Amino acid sequence: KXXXXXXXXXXXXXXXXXXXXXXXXXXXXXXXXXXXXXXXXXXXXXXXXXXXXXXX
Amino acid sequence: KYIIPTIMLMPLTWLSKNNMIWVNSTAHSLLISFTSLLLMNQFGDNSLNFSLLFFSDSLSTPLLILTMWLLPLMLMASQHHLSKENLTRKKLFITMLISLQLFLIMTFTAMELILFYILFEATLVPTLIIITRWGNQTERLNAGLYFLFYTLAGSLPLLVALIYIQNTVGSLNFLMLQYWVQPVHNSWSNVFMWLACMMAFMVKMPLYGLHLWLPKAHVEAPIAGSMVLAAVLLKLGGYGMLRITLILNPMTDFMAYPFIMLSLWGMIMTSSICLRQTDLKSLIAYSSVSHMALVIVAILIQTPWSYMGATALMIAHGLTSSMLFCLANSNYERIHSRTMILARGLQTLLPLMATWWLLASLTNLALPPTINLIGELFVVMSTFSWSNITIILMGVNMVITALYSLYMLIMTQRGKYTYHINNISPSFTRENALMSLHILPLLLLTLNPKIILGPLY
Repeated sequence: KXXXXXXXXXXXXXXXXXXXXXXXXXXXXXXXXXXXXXXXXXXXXXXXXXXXXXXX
Repeated sequence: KYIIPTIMLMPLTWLSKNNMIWVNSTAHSLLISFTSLLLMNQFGDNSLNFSLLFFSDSLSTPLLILTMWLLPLMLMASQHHLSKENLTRKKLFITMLISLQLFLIMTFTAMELILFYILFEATLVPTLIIITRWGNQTERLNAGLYFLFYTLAGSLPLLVALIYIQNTVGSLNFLMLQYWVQPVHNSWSNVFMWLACMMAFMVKMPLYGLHLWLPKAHVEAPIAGSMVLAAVLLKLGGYGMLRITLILNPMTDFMAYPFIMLSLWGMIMTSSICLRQTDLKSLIAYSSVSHMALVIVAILIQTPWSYMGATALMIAHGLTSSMLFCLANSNYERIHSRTMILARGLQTLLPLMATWWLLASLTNLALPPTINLIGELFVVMSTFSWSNITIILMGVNMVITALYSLYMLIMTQRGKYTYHINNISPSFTRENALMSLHILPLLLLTLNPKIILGPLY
């Protein structure tokens, strides 16, 4: 019969997509990003006049 | 201008040859003390800042001049002592005076409270080494340990007090910046904040309670008698009460009320003991309590008149009690005892020193206007405006201020000394020269006391 094939070695993991079904890529379990990210600014500090300590 | 040439005195004594040392330390100190009366005296209506806040200007402190006056004077009487021991021991205990003068210049000049604190306690370390060593009698440790565990017990509460002010109200720094300071609302949490600021300047400025720090340090002599004058410099060195009470807590005077009365009884009872006391150095030690107690009373009243006498008394006491200790030292190196009764005889044995004994004792009394009358009189006048009952107690103190010094005279003005055979040479040039360098500045302040008594004068 034509319904016969040998495995020989290994499957090696094959990749094929021919159905998709609503694409479905982004779902996961996440609901909240939680304040996105903390506020950060870059401008480069000059020198700052006088030290914060008592003796300067 | 003042720091750096004072620091250059440190390599001077170490680099100079073994035969000299004392000549270089005395001569170079005298020329630096000249420049203090040359530059510091210039001021306007409100005294303008010197430079950056490393060391600042003087607003109401010509007391720096007194430290510059004792800058060579402490080196004079310390010649008879220390001379027997090694050259390295000499070089160390001359530089410990220079280190004392280095920190003492820093205390009065620098207009601060945070950095002032780490110079106020920093003066205790060099004096500790001086007092504990070279003690003629025993119980050096019963005065050395007493020197720290009284002052540091009261001054360490400044760390929790001063930092608490700057964390809430801007910053302490210049004091000239301190207009940010708001009046105290009088709360129970603010009670211990005021007490912590006071207690540091309640130990060095001797009351009746916690006063025992002072007489123990004076009786047990550090070196001869000229290092005792450094302990006199620490009484006036606690001048921060002039700065804290005026600025940090001006509305607070309700808590001052019991502390005036505690210093008021440190006038009658401190003078009573100083009558039957046997030690000659102790008689100056208890007289130094009463004169500085007059300043304590004056500060807590906060009237503009009291400060005029308070600042004058700081200079008045610093050159008169130190003069008295030099007279005690001039008998200590001849008789070798602090006993008053044993060492008895002036004019018959000590001819020219007896006149110096007079002028020093008369300054404890109210002489024709020198500085001691000027200093005391404003306080008596300020107390009457405070409360009318005061001069009934203050007048009794005026009776025993005679007994403070006339009892010193009577027990020295007697032609006896039958047991004694020593003290042949009355004064070896410098011995009387010490006494002249103490009284002649007071005689020059008769003509110009405006330079001495000046908190906005």
